Amino acid sequence: QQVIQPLNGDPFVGMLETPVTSAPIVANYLSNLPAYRTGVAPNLRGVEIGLAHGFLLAGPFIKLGPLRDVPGTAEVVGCMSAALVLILALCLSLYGNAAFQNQPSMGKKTLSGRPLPQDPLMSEEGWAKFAAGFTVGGLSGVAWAYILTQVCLGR
Amino acid sequence: KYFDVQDLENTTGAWDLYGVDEMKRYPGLQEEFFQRATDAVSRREALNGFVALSAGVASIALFGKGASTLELPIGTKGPRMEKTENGKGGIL
Amino acid sequence: PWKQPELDPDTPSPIFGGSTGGLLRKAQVEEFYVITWESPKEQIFEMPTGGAAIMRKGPNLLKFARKEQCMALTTQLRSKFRQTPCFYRVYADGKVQYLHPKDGVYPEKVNAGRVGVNQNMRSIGKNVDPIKVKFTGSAPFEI
Amino acid sequence: AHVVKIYDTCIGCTQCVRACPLDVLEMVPWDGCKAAQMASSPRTEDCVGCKRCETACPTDFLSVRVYLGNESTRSLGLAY
Amino acid sequence: KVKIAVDRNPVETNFEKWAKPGHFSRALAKGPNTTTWIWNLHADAHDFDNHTSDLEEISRKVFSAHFGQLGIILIWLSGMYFHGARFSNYEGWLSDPTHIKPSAQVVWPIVGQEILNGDVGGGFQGIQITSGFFQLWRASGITSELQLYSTAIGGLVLAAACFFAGWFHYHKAAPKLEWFQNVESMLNHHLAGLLGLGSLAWAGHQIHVSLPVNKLLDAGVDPKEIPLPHEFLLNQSIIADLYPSFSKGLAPFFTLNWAEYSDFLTFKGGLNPVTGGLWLSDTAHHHLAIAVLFLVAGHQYRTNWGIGHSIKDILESHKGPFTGNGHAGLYEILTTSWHAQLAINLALFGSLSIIVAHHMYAMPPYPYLATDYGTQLSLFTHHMWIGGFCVVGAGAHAAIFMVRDYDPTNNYNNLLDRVIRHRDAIISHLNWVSIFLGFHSFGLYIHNDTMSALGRPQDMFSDTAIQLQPVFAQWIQNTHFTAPQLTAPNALAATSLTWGGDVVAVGGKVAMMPIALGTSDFLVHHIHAFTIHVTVLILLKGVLFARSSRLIPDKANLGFRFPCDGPGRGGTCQVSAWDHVFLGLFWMYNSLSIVIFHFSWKMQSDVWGTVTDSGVSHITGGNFAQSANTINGWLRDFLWAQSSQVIQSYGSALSAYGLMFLGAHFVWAFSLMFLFSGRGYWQELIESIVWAHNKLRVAPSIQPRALSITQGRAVGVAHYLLGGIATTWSFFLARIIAVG
Amino acid sequence: LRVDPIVPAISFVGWTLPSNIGTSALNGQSLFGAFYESIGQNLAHWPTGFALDDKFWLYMVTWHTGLFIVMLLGQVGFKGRTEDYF
Amino acid sequence: MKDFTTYLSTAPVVGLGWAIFTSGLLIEINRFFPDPLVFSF
Ligand code: CLA
Ligand code: CLA
Ligand code: CLA
Ligand code: CLA
Ligand code: CLA
Ligand code: CLA
Ligand code: CLA
Ligand SMILES: CCCCCCCCCCCCCCCC(=O)OC[C@H](COP(=O)(O)OC[C@@H](O)CO)OC(=O)CCCCCCCCCCCCCCC
Ligand SMILES: CC1=C(C/C=C(\C)CCC[C@H](C)CCC[C@H](C)CCCC(C)C)C(=O)c2ccccc2C1=O
Ligand SMILES: CCCCCCCCCCCCCCCCCC=O
Ligand code: SF4
Ligand code: SF4
Repeated sequence: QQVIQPLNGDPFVGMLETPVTSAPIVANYLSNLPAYRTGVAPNLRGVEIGLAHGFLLAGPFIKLGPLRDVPGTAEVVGCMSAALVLILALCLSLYGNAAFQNQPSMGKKTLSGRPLPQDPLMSEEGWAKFAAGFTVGGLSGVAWAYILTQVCLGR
Repeated sequence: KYFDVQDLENTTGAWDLYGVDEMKRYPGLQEEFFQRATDAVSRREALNGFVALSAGVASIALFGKGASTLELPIGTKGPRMEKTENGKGGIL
Repeated sequence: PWKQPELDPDTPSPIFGGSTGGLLRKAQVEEFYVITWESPKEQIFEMPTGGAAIMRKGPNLLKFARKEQCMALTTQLRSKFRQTPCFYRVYADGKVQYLHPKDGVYPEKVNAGRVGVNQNMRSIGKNVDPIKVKFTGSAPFEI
Repeated sequence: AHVVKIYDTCIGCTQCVRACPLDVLEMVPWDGCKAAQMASSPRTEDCVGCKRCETACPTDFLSVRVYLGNESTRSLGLAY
Repeated sequence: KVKIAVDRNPVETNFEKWAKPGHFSRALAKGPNTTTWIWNLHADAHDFDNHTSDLEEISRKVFSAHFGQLGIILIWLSGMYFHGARFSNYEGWLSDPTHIKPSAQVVWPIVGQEILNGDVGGGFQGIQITSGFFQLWRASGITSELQLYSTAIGGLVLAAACFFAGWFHYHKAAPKLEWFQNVESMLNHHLAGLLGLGSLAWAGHQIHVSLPVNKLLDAGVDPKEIPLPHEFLLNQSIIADLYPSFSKGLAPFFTLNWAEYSDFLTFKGGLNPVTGGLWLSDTAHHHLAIAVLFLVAGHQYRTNWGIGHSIKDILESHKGPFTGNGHAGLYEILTTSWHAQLAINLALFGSLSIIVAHHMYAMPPYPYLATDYGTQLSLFTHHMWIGGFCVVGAGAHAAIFMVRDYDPTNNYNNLLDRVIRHRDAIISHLNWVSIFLGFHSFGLYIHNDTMSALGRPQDMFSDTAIQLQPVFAQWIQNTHFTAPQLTAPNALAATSLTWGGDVVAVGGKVAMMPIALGTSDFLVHHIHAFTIHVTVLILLKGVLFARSSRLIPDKANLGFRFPCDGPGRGGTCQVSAWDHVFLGLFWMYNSLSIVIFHFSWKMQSDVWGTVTDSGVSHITGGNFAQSANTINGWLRDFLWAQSSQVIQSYGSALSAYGLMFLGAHFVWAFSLMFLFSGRGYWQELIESIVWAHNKLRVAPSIQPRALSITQGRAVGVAHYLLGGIATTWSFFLARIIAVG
Repeated sequence: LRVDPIVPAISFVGWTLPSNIGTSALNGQSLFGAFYESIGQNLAHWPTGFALDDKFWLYMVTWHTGLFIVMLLGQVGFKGRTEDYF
Repeated sequence: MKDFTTYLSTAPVVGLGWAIFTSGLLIEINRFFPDPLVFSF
């Protein structure tokens, strides 16, 4: 009558099903998130991820900074976030051109885990596609944070 | 039964405990807006070239640091400066 | 032994709660090992990955990631319960390989059925110096 | 992996095969000692380099030597 | 079932075993072939588990060793009482506690050494002590030196009795394992008898003899005209004159009219304005309550009369859904292994020592103790170090138990098995918490350093610029201050003056002033939390991975104290549980040094000082809030601004502190030689020296080897801790004695 | 798994715990009622509620500890009836 | 008695006989004869 047990009836693996992971509220919520969605196209995945990140990478940068006390300059201090998401897109493309090397294809193991196919995000062109979507999404999210922070109304 | 030799793609741990497959997320034609928008940077050399040309923004950005009025180029202040450093000599 | 016992599935694995130290992404991408033995009764042994598990009667099969873990469980069962285990190495494709005991008697016996390898008929100290084996890629011991 | 060597000054006490924790060394028959057996090492690719065989060797100097070399996934003791 | 199982005359009493030095172990009986035999003889002298597997013999050995320790402590206590009786100035300090400094050690004039005999005042000269023995001897009435002489003689008699008891219980009447395994009887007698009767007897002493300190000594009466303690015990009129409730004579106690004893059983929240310590009547009422609590607590378990409880039943009746079985074999674990009990006892003992350190400076309980900054800082620092050493020892013995007395048969699905099952998750989470605390607690200091260096003081984490205030502690302080008005009506005031608003001062010097909290307090508190998490990470990893790790699967059979497992797998040096304790000891030192530094600087800059008519002036310039935000502030305003007394201490009375300061530095610098080098280098160097001795035929009969791999680590950590602790000791003592 | 035991009758303690909180009238008038009247002036987005407000934070924390400990004991005692845990 | 006198020949004969003798000799020399910086020649 314990809430903790192994996964698939085989306990010799490291992942032991604990309440946190087992939790249906956690299971369905994680699946709903834009990265775990496999059928949706990679460009689409990258845009959603980039929008959320580009928007959250502005506030902590515009409130605490070198020009956080200058009124109009403080709004203009959010550009750095754009430079940050630019550095993030560059390192993401660098990881894609090296993770799934041309020599190493699938990398083996089809993976069962209930009737469903391998995510195309792990391909060579799929990571570049994701890198694109993340770049447009981050640039657009930073621009939305800057536009919304001046017409937010009673912020 | 706990281990199989042929169907080893299910007995060792090769699973997806958080992924569902569906062809729908975003509304109709919204995806098309983002498809055309993300088509240009879709390639590796394309994005690396984008950020490489966008890297010149730091060079140009520093030149337009006049609005920022950074201590660097504003002045060093002639009135007060450390030209009297040390007590043995006026300058050195 | 007299014939390499082919590893077969559908063997009763020991009752054990879910551990945390074992079968990572290498156990699937590269290789992993599996130990089988025969138990005469119901006892509780200590796995080399965490807590304790019981010994299900009849055959027993366990899977690990390193050969040292299977060898550690092998010596524990041979010195604490007087058993005779044997483990295999399963590759990524699915090629099973017999590993211990290869000759099948035990690795500490003679059996007169194995040829010696990696032996130097000279004594240590009679090896030539580093200067002699230069650009030869070989070493004094290798020579 | 590491290179293990067994010299002729071996006495065949079978202690290194008992001290090896990865089943690398074995005992083959010989005709040069009182025990008429000499150690060997067929599974050199499984050598990890813990040097327990050298501590188990009773003769002076050691009849078995573990010369460390290149490292692989098996010789580095990686479980991931 | 609970009886007295004794086995008379089990070991003879002769000196035959004293001849052969190595006899407890079967390995050292062969004699000393190599110099390593001497070090093995000393390192295995107390490892009783390695002597035999007889639990009864092991239990008898530890029972006699306890009596030997008690005799040693009693001899030391008697020595302190005798020194205070003959070589001190207690009688002179008793008539002027605010002007004469304590001293209880006189040095003989051999090579120089007259300078150490410093003029402490009162027509006496000697070494100034910082132990607080004079304040303790003031708290329980003690006027002349005859009582201290009698206490020293009585303690020596009790020490001889304890040593005789140890010899008797190991050679003449040794108990049995069935006698030692009565944990219910032991808990019943330790809670009811030891603690309860000790509090009741001490309450009686404070009710009768602590009367001069609470009514005549504080009133300005000369200590010679004060009546002897037995006069207050025999004559009821002489005690009734001081406290009128004593005229009732045990009538309100038995007639349940306890309200009549309200004059000598007060509940006053504060300090005595004439002495600076707590009220003696409050401490007496406190001990009386504690005695009743423990006396009613010692009747929980069942021994021989049916009524009571069973510890095995209480443990086995606690099974939940998240822990499987839970507490299944905990009774069998705690009743058959000494290391498990030792780990639990050492953990709670060290934590208790830390509690003692905090509450002593917070609520000073001895008269004229708060105005003695030397003894205050000394007592706090000493109790903190003793507590930290004990917690590291607890982390050591838990791994010793897990390596030797852990049987994976009686623990199938209990808490111990589940904990060892998810050890990877535990260690990984503790690792992340450690890294997060380090970045967020040290990057703020480095950030303030860079912001101050770059000329931008408005961009640093300080009270003037961007701040971080500890609102939770500020709210708790406010709650404790306004608490005696709503949530403590019978209390006169707050239990301490740490959060109050009324500064008390005895003799012009501040006793206990309110303590404020700012951004620097937030920063140093996060520093403390970070170092505590790293120490618990190293110790807990060692305990959870001491059995068998995923890298080395046979670590249990390798033992507890082993060098490594060879140069395989890239290298496995210090993979043993003992090595984790060695690493832990280092981190405990790094944590407690910052704790005592924070205490000394905060007290010297915010509480201690001297009060005048135009305000109160602290010891330092009150620079705790404006100089603790930067790392350069510590090195400049603490170690460099202070320690000038230690530096300029030559030729003065406290000249030994400069020598101790430089000497401690050498020991710490000497530890690095043993800690960085290996063993093969020293073995080959020793070989060359052996050749030189062989050339002159002075080759030692016992061949001279180098130290072991674990011995070099042990020698290095011992020298390191000794050097660092003695450095901080000499600095603290010289600074607070020459200033406070 | 995937069915963590929750009964809709568990609210009986969090709903029967308050009557029990209103009982004590010796100090002020009630722990819970005092919590309600003191929180009553801090509901329309007021800056009040600083460390000086001993009637808001303290009553909130004390009342919450009582409510959470009784909800915990209620779930253990209710769901423990079927699992042979009296 | 033989065991006690042979016990007294291990560590006390070298750490408490010689140490006490040498320390007492140097201390009594520095006590009766005060502080010596030259051969007093
Ligand atoms: C003069 C009386 C006397 C005599 C003749 C013996 C004789 C013997 N005892 Mg015994 N014993 C005695 C008194 C005596 N004991 C007392 C008073 C106690 C209680 C503490 C014990 C408790 C005891 C135990 C538990 C054991 C013995 C054992 C033994 C036997 C061998 C151990 C040995 O060599 O002793 C050791 C010789 C010494 C000189 C030890 C001195 C250590 C002292 C006390 C420490 C002093 C602290 C030091 C000054 C601190 C400074 C250090 C610094 C770094 C801080 C031996 C036949 C052992 C045994 O029976 O073998 C199985 C055994 O385990 N005894
Ligand atoms: C923990 C250490 C620490 C911290 C907290 C800070 C903090 C800060 N520094 Mg700083 N600094 C540090 C160390 C640190 N520093 C060190 C060691 C150095 C020397 C190398 C410096 C040198 C330095 C300089 C030269 C400057 C600063 C500046 C600043 C300020 C703005 C910097 C910035 O880009 O905004 C923050 C940008 C971010 C991207 C922060 C990200 C926040 C993360 C994501 C946490 C929030 C989400 C969190 C994970 C919650 C989880 C959510 C859940 C759903 C998962 C800021 C308050 C600037 C300043 O002017 O100060 C006012 C500045 O010029 N620092
Ligand atoms: C302050 C720290 C310190 C000290 C004192 C030493 C001291 C020494 N090192 Mg060393 N070393 C150190 C740090 C230190 N090292 C560090 C950090 C390293 C890098 C890991 C090294 C690496 C190193 C190597 C590789 C070697 C040395 C060697 C030596 C010895 C040189 C011989 C000599 O100079 O005559 C003596 C100098 C002294 C300072 C003697 C100190 C003893 C005095 C007299 C105090 C005596 C104690 C007193 C009687 C009280 C005792 C009682 C007490 C136990 C309670 C010497 C003892 C060499 C050697 O072995 O020489 C043959 C050598 O091979 N060292
Ligand atoms: C109410 C009776 C009583 C009292 C007062 C004590 C007191 C004590 N016990 Mg004990 N115990 C008792 C009953 C009692 N015990 C019973 C019935 C059992 C059997 C289950 C045990 C089994 C037991 C064990 C196994 C151990 C103790 C130990 C201790 C000592 C702990 C030392 C300490 O922590 O600081 C306190 C120190 C003091 C208060 C100093 C006082 C010193 C005096 C001489 C103590 C005299 C009390 C004594 C029990 C009187 C009866 C003996 C009589 C024949 C002379 C302490 C003096 C530990 C020990 O042995 O330490 C030596 C320990 O290992 N006890
Ligand atoms: C736990 C320690 C303790 C002790 C030892 C005492 C002791 C004493 N208290 Mg007391 N007291 C205490 C705690 C204590 N108190 C506490 C906690 C409170 C509440 C705060 C009080 C409050 C209090 C009050 C109000 C009074 C006392 C008083 C007294 C004295 C007389 C009481 C009396 O006559 O009772 C009974 C005494 C006995 C029954 C005698 C014991 C039997 C003897 C020893 C037997 C020996 C006989 C033997 C078999 C043969 C003799 C040997 C011979 C042949 C050589 C007495 C000396 C009174 C006082 O002030 O005295 C002036 C009094 O007024 N106390
Ligand atoms: C209740 C206290 C307590 C008790 C009873 C024990 C008991 C034991 N411990 Mg232990 N331990 C403790 C606390 C305690 N420990 C604490 C507080 C720590 C943290 C420092 C440790 C850390 C520890 C470790 C790492 C180890 C033990 C080990 C052991 C076992 C054998 C020890 C031995 O052989 O003694 C030998 C006696 C000595 C070595 C003498 C000590 C000399 C010290 C190091 C010098 C200190 C210098 C001194 C303070 C100042 C001198 C200055 C100089 C000028 C003279 C033994 C059962 C060992 C074991 O293997 O367990 C099975 C083991 O390796 N303990
Ligand atoms: C000053 C020396 C020093 C330093 C800096 C560290 C630092 C660290 N030790 Mg360590 N250690 C030391 C000495 C030191 N140790 C010594 C002498 C010993 C022997 C006893 C040990 C023994 C020891 C053990 C046993 C362990 C550690 C661990 C750790 C890590 C814990 C991380 C953490 O929680 O805090 C935070 C980390 C830091 C604050 C590092 C400083 C980073 C600053 C803020 C720079 C910020 C980044 C900068 C802006 C970027 C630079 C830009 C550049 C690339 C251009 C940490 C990084 C533990 C560990 O591994 O972690 C879990 C561990 O278990 N240490
Ligand atoms: C202030 C202290 C630190 C604050 C943060 C602490 C969180 C970090 C560690 C949490 C790990 C979670 C894994 C739980 C492991 C676990 O689930 O154990 C199981 C336990 C329930 O077990 P059972 O009911 O089955 O146990 C019954 C029998 O085993 C009885 O022995 O659940 C809980 O522990 C509830 C407490 C959750 C965590 C509470 C924190 C405890 C710290 C002290 C109390 C703090 C209260 C608030 C004060 C501010
Ligand atoms: C120096 C050193 C040695 C050599 C250690 C030795 C030789 C021990 C020295 C012990 C001495 C001999 C003890 C006595 C000390 C003095 C003689 C005391 C002075 C007393 C005089 C008054 C006579 C190691 O063996 C070692 C091993 C592992 C890591 C580091 C090291 C290491 O650093
Ligand atoms: C160590 C063995 C001796 C143990 C008993 C010690 C008895 C000591 C009794 C007190 C002696 C005090 C003598 C003081 C003489 C000078 C008096 C002036 O203050
Ligand atoms: S080094 Fe270790 S693994 Fe290699 S042969 Fe020797 S004992 Fe075996
Ligand atoms: S331990 Fe040494 S002597 Fe013995 S069999 Fe092995 S190589 Fe030969």
